[PDB]
Amino acid sequence: PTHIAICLYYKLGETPLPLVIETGKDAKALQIIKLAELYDIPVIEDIPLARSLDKNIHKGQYITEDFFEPVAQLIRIAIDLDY
Amino acid sequence: SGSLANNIKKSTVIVKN
Repeated sequence: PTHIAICLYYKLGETPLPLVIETGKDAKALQIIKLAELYDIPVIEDIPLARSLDKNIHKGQYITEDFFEPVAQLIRIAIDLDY
Repeated sequence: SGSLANNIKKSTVIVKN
């Protein structure tokens, strides 16, 4: 509990892979979580995944192969199907 | 100013510890 928040973005025709578009630790993590509620962004607690993303995938970077399926699973849960 | 918020607004999912 160093607090960590990893913000993932995936859009077809833009994003060839899921992108880490923001990250935060400590106070910035808390702010990100507050912004996530304000904008109704799904937030998932997964401590090993969050720690591993934080170490490996920096802001502005695409995810790498070890993360493809764990992140896909989050996307399937979080996607707004728009109806 | 606002880039943080605009990135959160458009994002798909947040992973936290």
